[PDB]
Amino acid sequence: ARGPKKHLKRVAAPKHWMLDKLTGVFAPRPSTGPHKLRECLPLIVFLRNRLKYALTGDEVKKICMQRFIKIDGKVRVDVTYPAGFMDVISIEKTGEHFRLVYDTKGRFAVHRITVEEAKYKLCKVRKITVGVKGIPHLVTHDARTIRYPDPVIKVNDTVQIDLGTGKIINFIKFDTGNLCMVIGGANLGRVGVITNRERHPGSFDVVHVKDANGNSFATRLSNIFVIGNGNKPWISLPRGKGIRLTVAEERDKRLAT
Amino acid sequence: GKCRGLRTARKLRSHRRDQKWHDKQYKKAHLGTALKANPFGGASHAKGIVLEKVGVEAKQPNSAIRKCVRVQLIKNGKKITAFVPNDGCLNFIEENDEVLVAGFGRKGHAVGDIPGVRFKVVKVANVSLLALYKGKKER
Amino acid sequence: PVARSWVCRKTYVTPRRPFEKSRLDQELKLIGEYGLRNKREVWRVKFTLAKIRKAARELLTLDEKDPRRLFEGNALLRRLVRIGVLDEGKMKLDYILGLKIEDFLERRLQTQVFKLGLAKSIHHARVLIRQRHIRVRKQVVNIPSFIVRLDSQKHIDFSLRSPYGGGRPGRVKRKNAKK
Amino acid sequence: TVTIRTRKFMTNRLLQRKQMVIDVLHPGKATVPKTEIREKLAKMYKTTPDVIFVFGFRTHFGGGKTTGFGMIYDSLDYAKKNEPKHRLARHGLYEKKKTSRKQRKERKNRMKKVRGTAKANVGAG
Amino acid sequence: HGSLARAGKVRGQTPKVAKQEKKKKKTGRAKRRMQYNRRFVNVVPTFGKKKGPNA
RNA sequence: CGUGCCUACCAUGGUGACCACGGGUGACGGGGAAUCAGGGUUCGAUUCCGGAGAGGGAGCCUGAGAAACGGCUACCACAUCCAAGGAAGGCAGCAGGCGCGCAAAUUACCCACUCCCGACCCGGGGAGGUAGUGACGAAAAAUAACAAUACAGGACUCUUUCGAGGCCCUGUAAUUGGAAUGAGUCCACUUUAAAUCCUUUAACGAGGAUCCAUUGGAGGGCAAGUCUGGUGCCAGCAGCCGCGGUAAUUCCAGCUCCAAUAGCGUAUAUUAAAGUUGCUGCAGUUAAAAAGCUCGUAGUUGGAUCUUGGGAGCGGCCCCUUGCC
Ligand SMILES: [Mg+2]
Ligand SMILES: [Mg+2]
Ligand SMILES: [Mg+2]
Ligand SMILES: [Mg+2]
Ligand SMILES: [Mg+2]
Ligand SMILES: [Mg+2]
Ligand SMILES: [Mg+2]
Ligand SMILES: [Mg+2]
Ligand SMILES: [Mg+2]
Ligand SMILES: [Mg+2]
Ligand SMILES: [Mg+2]
Ligand SMILES: [Mg+2]
Ligand SMILES: [Mg+2]
Ligand SMILES: [Mg+2]
Ligand SMILES: [Mg+2]
Ligand SMILES: [Mg+2]
Ligand SMILES: [Mg+2]
Ligand SMILES: [Mg+2]
Ligand SMILES: [Mg+2]
Repeated sequence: ARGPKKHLKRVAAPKHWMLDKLTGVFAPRPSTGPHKLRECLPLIVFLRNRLKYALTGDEVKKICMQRFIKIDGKVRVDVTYPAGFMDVISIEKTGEHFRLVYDTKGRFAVHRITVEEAKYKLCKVRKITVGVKGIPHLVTHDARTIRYPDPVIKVNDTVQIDLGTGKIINFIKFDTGNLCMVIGGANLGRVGVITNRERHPGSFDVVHVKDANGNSFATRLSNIFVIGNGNKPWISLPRGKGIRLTVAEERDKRLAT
Repeated sequence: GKCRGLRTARKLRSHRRDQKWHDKQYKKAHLGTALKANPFGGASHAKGIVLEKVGVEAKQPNSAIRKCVRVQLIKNGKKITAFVPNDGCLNFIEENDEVLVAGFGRKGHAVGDIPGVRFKVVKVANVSLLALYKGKKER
Repeated sequence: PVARSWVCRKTYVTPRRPFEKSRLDQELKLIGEYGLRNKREVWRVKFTLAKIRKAARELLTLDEKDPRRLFEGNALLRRLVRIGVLDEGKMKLDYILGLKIEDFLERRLQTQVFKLGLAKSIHHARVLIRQRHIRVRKQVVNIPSFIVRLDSQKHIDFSLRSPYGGGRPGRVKRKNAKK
Repeated sequence: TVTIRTRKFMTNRLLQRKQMVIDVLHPGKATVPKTEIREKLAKMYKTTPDVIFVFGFRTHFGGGKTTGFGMIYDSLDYAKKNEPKHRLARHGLYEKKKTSRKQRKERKNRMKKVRGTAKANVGAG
Repeated sequence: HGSLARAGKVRGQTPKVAKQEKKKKKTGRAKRRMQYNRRFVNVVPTFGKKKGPNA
């Protein structure tokens, strides 16, 4: 090919957008943004498909450019501005407010938390550096660059970030015994306590997690988002602690009805 | 006296790949001379032009004279005697007509009663001999 | 390019031997008993039975404590219970292999209709299920080879239809002649 | 005689509208036209008939239920602004009055041939 | 080599016979029904030695 | 940017019987498809990922991004208009045409869905979507039945019955109804951008001229004719075996049957059948096959032997060896 692509096929769309076969040939390709396309979620899919706010796609383009939808406190003019894990979606004229977390199966869900939690947002530290004249800098997976954060922030930590002023408040570090949530891989949407991490010099460390009722998984560092401080979640979480049940437990739940 | 060690997969594959050639079906499937020697170019049917009407002998336990058409091929350019099936149809074939032809039962062999004719006439001037036989349309 | 769907399942198997005297007699007496159309909708039942037998042997292959064996075994048993081939009893996998052919034909639409009356001779039941004269709950049925689910099994009652609903569909001819 | 029920009822004050899934029942007559459905829904919601829109219908194989999507609008400005113009076209508010091809494209190629004033001349008349 | 004169000799010399009227054979389901009823339900009085499906 | 990517100097190296190098491919590669014990074998032009090329082949400006071709420059091969002085061309984009063949659809409608681009809620999109052709293939499925009355070709429970028939199968070109209901003929809704198609509903719409199921076959394999008339090793049939030379169970016709059924015959590539390519799983005295014999490297295979009984505790842990520091 010649330069960057500019489309995306409906079949080539990722699985968790819950898109259909017979509908159309083209998937919405999300805009270039602060989240990768394998992990993102388009606004046209969010308003159109799941919430059933708008039947057609064009109605979403009408309402967003009539300024009803804001992301992280401010209005995004785009119809396909990409979202990400742990982002604030607020809606102004109708009293409604949304949070993006993961279902136990691996999908985005609806979580109608209040304006008190609209104020507060979590985020993961990507890396840390120093710039001009000896000042520090922290980089977020949400592509926030913030200077003078703290001296006591490790690379793989979690910062609670404010969307009013954009300045940090009340960080939390990475330690054995913290409650984390999985954002990637085959076990996404799993919430559990970090048990034991193994460090390899081969650039990819592993982490074992346990949760309530003792089931244990394992994953890699970039798939990990620290959510709590010693089995205490900072943010309310949908469907219990979001534990994956079993195939048999899902069947028995739907038989219990 | 086979070979059965764990590290002998190369010897087994090379010996089987050598000994696969002596089968006649495989060697005429994947040796080029079977494709580029016969007519039809490996296809089902071919068109041609009637060159002449030829009667040929039959074999010895059953003696008759079979009725065939010599054909210049449109596609390749090789001359072919082709058998004309039913009671009539020698009257239905005239000189210099577009004739569609096919094989009989296997392309490497003729039929039993016929010496060297390998080919069967299906249509003449885009009309089948079946339709020409049981009252259907015309030439 | 275009994207609508491309998927194609043949619920249909040509048997291998073409001309078997015993096979022809068995399928002919099967046709004559359960009143079918042609042997393609006989071979439908054979293909469904073969699919269920392959699933059953793949389940009997694995170990008893295996979660896939437990889940798919209970699921196949629930499907067969909802159809009405099995009892609510023998939930082993080997009884599924103990099943014969005729059970699916016995649990078709028109055969259960003929057992439940209002039918009068299977070949006339063919007409009664084609011409809109036999129903199921609130969605009126046209199709003969229907799988009567055991939990419904009873609601065969048909409104706005010539022997039960009312109307002059072709007796209008006779009574205009009697005018 | 005919019965209209609403199954699923969305409130959308982003658009100032209310959406519903409409089941029209039929033990009797054929599929009801656009007029009487609109009047029966406008009476059972007690609003004006010229502002409620409804579209899309199947039929469940012998009498049965026909399922539709119904927009209920408060204001006529919101009706004119939030609707597609083809659903305006049933009530006649929007028209283009000559929907032919080769017109737009032959104007494009004649404007691509020449330039400026005579371009405006040929492309406008 | 041999003479190409005789062609369609037998089919020409064959005397024609008028294709007399047949009743319409019942089709599909009704055909299979009389296939069943012709041999499975009233041939059990006959004995199992001889066979007579056409003669 | 890293590099024999290129220059200069210096060293003489690198690969290969574990298949190098070189030819062939009717070879674009995968995700996949067909084929059913298991193991495989044969395709993958093609809707998704990725690569390549816009007649061959070379060069280049702009631009973040091209060796772009619905951008440019020259040559070669075509080819248009020429007032002969010169101009423009690139459908392996969408329809459509010529040629080639065994082999393939309408110069349609629309941005309403899907998404994409631009300054931008509005523009535009043969990308797409809808209709028309469409027996590539698939699914579901009537084709005139259906219960009847009557005649019985007569079977069956059984009574001397030479029949009670509260069961029956079937032929009734026999009658009667349900005159069931459909295909077509058309109003009106809906469907849709605009229609169409399906569903719904009104009015028609069946008594054998009906509103008509064919395709093959009837010696064996192989289900089904030792029926009839012609034909006389002629014609012809037959995938093989074979038939035909005056009685043809096989040709040609008619009649009766047989098989599948809105799909059957044919030709061809190919898979199973084929344990007739065999690793599971073949042969090698005589049928095809053990080299004339022996040494011999690469390959392949390679004797035995080095950590054990127990203990605690019910009904997995430690040691008397059981992770060292
Ligand atoms: Mg491309
Ligand atoms: Mg042969
Ligand atoms: Mg040099
Ligand atoms: Mg090639
Ligand atoms: Mg298979
Ligand atoms: Mg296999
Ligand atoms: Mg591609
Ligand atoms: Mg290119
Ligand atoms: Mg291009
Ligand atoms: Mg072009
Ligand atoms: Mg024949
Ligand atoms: Mg005959
Ligand atoms: Mg036989
Ligand atoms: Mg043949
Ligand atoms: Mg052998
Ligand atoms: Mg010998
Ligand atoms: Mg020998
Ligand atoms: Mg050696
Ligand atoms: Mg050893």
